Amino acid sequence: AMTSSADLTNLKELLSLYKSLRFSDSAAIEKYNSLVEWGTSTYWKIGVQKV
Amino acid sequence: QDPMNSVTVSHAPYTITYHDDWEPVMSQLVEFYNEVASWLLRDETSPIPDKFFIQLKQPLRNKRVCVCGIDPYPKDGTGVPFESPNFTKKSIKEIASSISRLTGVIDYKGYNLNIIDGVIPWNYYLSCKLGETKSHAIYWDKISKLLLQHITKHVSVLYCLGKTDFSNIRAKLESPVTTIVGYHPAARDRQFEKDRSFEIINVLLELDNKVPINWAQGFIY
Repeated sequence: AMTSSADLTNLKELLSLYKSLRFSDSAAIEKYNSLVEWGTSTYWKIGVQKV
Repeated sequence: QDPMNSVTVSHAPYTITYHDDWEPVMSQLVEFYNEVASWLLRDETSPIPDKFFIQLKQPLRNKRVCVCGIDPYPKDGTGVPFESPNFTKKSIKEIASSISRLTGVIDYKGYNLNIIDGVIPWNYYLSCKLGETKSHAIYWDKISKLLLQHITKHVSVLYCLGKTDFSNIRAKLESPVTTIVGYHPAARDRQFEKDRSFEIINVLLELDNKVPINWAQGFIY
């Protein structure tokens, strides 16, 4: 959709998780990797990678 | 007239003046322009031929965002994409009220995407016959690809305004670049008003360890 509040919300959560990078369960690391995929796919290229 | 160079073409405007950052494409621009310009020049245009190329005076190496519309204002283009010197065009007014809403700035007399650090406002086609959007698509095409690809080597984020006009933008580029395709400011139902692109661009930038765009630099008082 690219352009809504919800895109903004997911991009902000991905940035936050990227800043700590400190994952304490499967959930979290999976949330991070799956946000990377969504971002990569929605905006073609983004600055962070899967971990 | 030192980081600025110029090259001679065979049709109006006859001279193209450009900043060093554009050098690698200039050779092909000249060849591409010479083959189509007479077709183009048959109509009166927005902007006038003397203004087609004035955005090539802009540095690219300090840019992190390209804000791109399909082509010039159908009337009164100045050669600077989105620019409306007397703050009269709708799109620029709408963009400015988004930025007002976003930044809390409420008294202002103007907004111009060309005075914002790290931003390059861009028109995908460099002209249109007066009064008629997209009328010069077929002439600009190879040039438009050449120039936008060059731009996208430098910027971290490409933001295109116009869902329909830009739905095939990826095909037009070689290498991936962060790409956002938002609503045109004239889109039905105040969709542009709900479009959070300006903020999304800045999160994207931080995710590429870049400095966010300070959108309020756009205002004119």
